[PDB]
Amino acid sequence: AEVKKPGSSVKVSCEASGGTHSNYVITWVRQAPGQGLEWMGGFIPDFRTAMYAQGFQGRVTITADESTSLAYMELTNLRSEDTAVYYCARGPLSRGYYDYWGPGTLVTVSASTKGPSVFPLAPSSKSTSGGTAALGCLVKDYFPEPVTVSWNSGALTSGVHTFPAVLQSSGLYSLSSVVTVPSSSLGTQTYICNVNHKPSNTKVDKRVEPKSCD
Amino acid sequence: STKGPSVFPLAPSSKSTSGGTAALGCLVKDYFPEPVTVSWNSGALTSGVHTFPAVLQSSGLYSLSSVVTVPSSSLGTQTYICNVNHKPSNTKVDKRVEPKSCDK
Amino acid sequence: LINTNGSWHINRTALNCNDSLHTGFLAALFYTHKFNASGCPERMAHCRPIDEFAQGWITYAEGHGSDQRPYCWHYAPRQCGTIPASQVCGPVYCFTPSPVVVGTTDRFGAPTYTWGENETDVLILNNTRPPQGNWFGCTWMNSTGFTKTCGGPPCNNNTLTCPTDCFRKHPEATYTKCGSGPWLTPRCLVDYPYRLWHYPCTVNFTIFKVRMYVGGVEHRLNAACNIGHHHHHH
Amino acid sequence: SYVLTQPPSVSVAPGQTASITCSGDKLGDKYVSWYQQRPGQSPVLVLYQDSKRPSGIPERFSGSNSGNTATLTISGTQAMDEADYYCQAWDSSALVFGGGTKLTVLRTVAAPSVFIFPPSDEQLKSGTASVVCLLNNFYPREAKVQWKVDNALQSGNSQESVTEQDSKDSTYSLSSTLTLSKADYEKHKVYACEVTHQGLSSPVTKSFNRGEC
Amino acid sequence: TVAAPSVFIFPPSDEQLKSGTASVVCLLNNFYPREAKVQWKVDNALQSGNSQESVTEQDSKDSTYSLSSTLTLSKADYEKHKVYACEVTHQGLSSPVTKSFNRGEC
Ligand SMILES: *[C@@H]1O[C@H](CO)[C@@H](O[C@@H]2O[C@H](CO)[C@@H](O[C@@H]3O[C@H](CO[C@@H]4O[C@H](CO)[C@@H](O)[C@H](O)[C@@H]4O)[C@@H](O)[C@H](O[C@@H]4O[C@H](CO)[C@@H](O)[C@H](O)[C@@H]4O)[C@@H]3O)[C@H](O)[C@H]2NC(C)=O)[C@H](O)[C@H]1NC(C)=O
Ligand SMILES: *[C@@H]1O[C@H](CO)[C@@H](O[C@@H]2O[C@H](CO)[C@@H](O[C@@H]3O[C@H](CO)[C@@H](O[C@@H]4O[C@H](CO)[C@@H](O)[C@H](O)[C@@H]4O)[C@H](O)[C@@H]3O)[C@H](O)[C@H]2NC(C)=O)[C@H](O)[C@H]1NC(C)=O
Ligand SMILES: *[C@@H]1O[C@H](CO)[C@@H](O[C@@H]2O[C@H](CO)[C@@H](O)[C@H](O)[C@H]2NC(C)=O)[C@H](O)[C@H]1NC(C)=O
Ligand SMILES: *[C@@H]1O[C@H](CO)[C@@H](O)[C@H](O)[C@H]1NC(C)=O
Ligand SMILES: *[C@@H]1O[C@H](CO)[C@@H](O)[C@H](O)[C@H]1NC(C)=O
Ligand SMILES: *[C@@H]1O[C@H](CO)[C@@H](O)[C@H](O)[C@H]1NC(C)=O
Repeated sequence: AEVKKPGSSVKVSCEASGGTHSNYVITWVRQAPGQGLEWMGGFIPDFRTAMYAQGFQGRVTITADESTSLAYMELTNLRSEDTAVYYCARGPLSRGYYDYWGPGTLVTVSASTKGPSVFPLAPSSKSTSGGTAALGCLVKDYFPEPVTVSWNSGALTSGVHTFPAVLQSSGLYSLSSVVTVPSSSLGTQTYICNVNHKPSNTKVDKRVEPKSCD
Repeated sequence: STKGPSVFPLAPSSKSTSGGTAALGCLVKDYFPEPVTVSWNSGALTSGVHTFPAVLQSSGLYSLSSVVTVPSSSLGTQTYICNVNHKPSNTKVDKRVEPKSCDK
Repeated sequence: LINTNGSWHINRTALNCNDSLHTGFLAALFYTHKFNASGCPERMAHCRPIDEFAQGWITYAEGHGSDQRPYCWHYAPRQCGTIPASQVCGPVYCFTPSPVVVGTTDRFGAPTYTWGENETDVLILNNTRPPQGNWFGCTWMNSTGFTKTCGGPPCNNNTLTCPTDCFRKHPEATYTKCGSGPWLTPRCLVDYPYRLWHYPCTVNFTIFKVRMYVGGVEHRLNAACNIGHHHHHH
Repeated sequence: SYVLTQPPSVSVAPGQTASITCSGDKLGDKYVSWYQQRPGQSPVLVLYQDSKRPSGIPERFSGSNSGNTATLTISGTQAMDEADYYCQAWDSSALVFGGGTKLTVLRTVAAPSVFIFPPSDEQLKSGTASVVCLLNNFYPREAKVQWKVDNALQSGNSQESVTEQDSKDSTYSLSSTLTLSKADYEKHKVYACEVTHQGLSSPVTKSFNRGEC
Repeated sequence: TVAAPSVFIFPPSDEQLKSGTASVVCLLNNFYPREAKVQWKVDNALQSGNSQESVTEQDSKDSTYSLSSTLTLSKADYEKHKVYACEVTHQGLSSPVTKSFNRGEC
């Protein structure tokens, strides 16, 4: 569904008593995909007092309106961990088993925004008959798309290969940039990746050189 | 274009004669648009009846098959009728799926 | 009116409860514990189970009793006419026997809508037998976190005060005549939605449907009764 | 902290009895509850207060709780009992849900029943011939059908249809139809359907000779 | 005009190790036939399910593709399994070819 911006707030609503006997207790349970059920809190229409779980003591607020006969929980400062399905259950008054689990509401958030991490790739220090060494730099853990990679102020573009970004399991992106160059030009020229990511104003340069070997 | 269905029998095996329950059916072909409804004798048979999803023919037409499994010994005296109803054409068609003569 | 039948009050209960004490009686409303998990038999061992060493030799005794918890059917509840609303936490159920709710009322009888917050609010409940009007007796939960009870007077080297039943220990004393609280028999309660919150040591009781005749009227009721260790039908 | 533990997964065959355990510290002093959840559906109560079952649940379900373990028992397990099961308890004014346990039932392999119906004379009069092959009551899904016309393999010019799975038996059906022109149909003698699929030692061929009877 | 791929393998950085994450990378340079396959075998033992692949498109005045394979290793996993190897299967090659390196950065 529509993705809520990080740091915002959401509301989950349920039917409630209109100002008379209820004979039920309401509760809220969140389920992350394939991670089981977690309780947040409960509410009693007869006694306006709520009951919050410990883990979410600081972000949940339960309040009900009797004219609309509707009780909702407000959750503030959502983070990447709070993407899940919310279930609203109504159980008997004093037996402590929840029945009639209502339709679930899905809520999704989009990670955060931060710059990339740049790393080099050591070229082969072993002599090659052909005379071709493949230097590379790897840009990973950035969000959102895209990033721009160049070599030596954009004056080197013969053989450059910028592979398309790939989605990581965590939720961020990875990308690589590789240049194949003559072997006899590894200790006489300076090779630098220039990575520019505007969404976070990140301009990072990194030299790439064969590692020290005796 | 509202082209009605064409029905053809799927007769049972020549003998296949054993406790080896036989099968028989009806093939509806060259109609548009979907769907049709297929009914057996008086629409009062539900055991061992299959009606496959309609397949798209080569020339933008359709085809579908209905097949029912039947004990062999019942073919001697009992009879089976396929009924196909197509609403766009408002056409109901009936056919008798008899066992082949198998003589020459 | 002052009372309300049909199992529907509106909001006029007394919403005055306490939070300083750490007992968490209010927090104990979502769930109830098992019979042996809450140490009931310590609190259930102070009253005599079946036959209370008596034979007999109709009159009413005022006496008094104001101290011990009303958790088993032995009691001598006193007469309560009016109670300040600053002490009540939750509905005040009074038994016709059929459960009935009384809400906060002003001194002169004017209904008040303040959720029991205003100081002057009181509850008028002049405990009286239905044959003369009103209800046998009734129950609620005090703000500090303990159950209370009240009702009519018990009737007529050992002793026996009968607030209810005592069929064989009296010339056929019945609930319609001597019943004070929600105790229909030594092991039966007048079930109502908040019964498990005022008597949390009757959780194991089974459900039952009953018919009763009081005076010249009939009441259809649902009661709670455990497995009595002699007999089902009498 | 209070935490409840359950086995991660349990596998049983149809008609057998399955047991799921929810464990804890002195759990026997609590009123446990059981929820059943199907993929993408809101969980439903299946047992409350150990052994008290609500209305609408079949008598197969049963439960018990003692010592440090609560056992949910299912008898006559069938394909509609594969799901996630969760154990609920109360402690220290806080709710605790046990780790979900996924119950899955191992299905068995069923050999297909295969038939070949030749074309009808009435259709043959219209210039188009159809030869149909039926594979019904088989499992698993992956089965392959190959047509043969006088030892000639057929590629294309064939339509394949498969129905939805049956809940009770967990079996599929498959119709494979071959369409030919009249002249082509009468330009050959022997027709054959060939089936290769699990549960068959060797591929099975059902053939006939047209123009005989 | 089938062209055999050129295979390279790059060790992890001297920087990521401080971040508690290792990332081995294996590169397949220009090769026309699209079909290909890489197989990570570390300490003569194969893995699957923890590697990802990226592919570009042939240049304008050319017809060859390029492919990269990234294998992610959790913290402390790179500390063992002395030997590492990338294996590639393809046409043109006489036999599948493996490029290997020792974790000692010899
Ligand atoms: C605490 O005190 C009382 C305890 O007695 C609590 O409960 C009483 O319960 C009443 C019944 O629900 C409540 O007043 C009701 O408000 C409803 C709201 O519904 C809408 O009303 C507005 C009117 O502008 C419109 O949107 C629609 O008409 C909706 O119906 C009413 O429906 C209900 O009865 C209505 O009366 C008028 C007709 O004269 C219309 O609104 C409608 O046709 C319907 O028949 C009634 O008005 C209220 O909670 C309370 N009673 C009153 C009189 O306030 C309260 O919750 C607590 N607070 C107060 C101040 O009582
Ligand atoms: C209703 O809420 C009220 C307050 O809002 C609570 O009421 C009772 O408060 C008293 C405190 O005094 C206490 O019960 C009685 O206390 C008596 C002394 O005040 C005790 O009697 C005698 O006291 C002697 C000196 O202390 C001592 O020798 C001995 O203790 C002797 O018994 C006696 O202990 C009484 O219990 C309670 O805190 C409370 N009464 C209870 C719990 O029965 C209370 O929360 C609610 N009312 C109830 C429950 O009746
Ligand atoms: C209902 O409640 C009480 C029951 O007696 C009566 O109120 C009494 O009012 C007198 C007047 O000063 C007080 O001194 C008493 O303390 C009160 N009695 C109590 C608290 O028990 C009230 O009159 C009763 N209603 C009647 C008699 O109709
Ligand atoms: C109920 O407890 C509170 C503390 O939670 C304390 O102030 C007092 O004992 C009671 N309430 C008030 C308002 O005094
Ligand atoms: C409740 O049941 C038994 C039998 O009355 C009692 O002795 C004990 O306190 C509780 N539980 C167990 C398991 O004994
Ligand atoms: C509260 O009761 C007092 C005494 O009757 C008086 O101030 C008024 O009636 C009420 N005030 C409010 C604000 O409820």
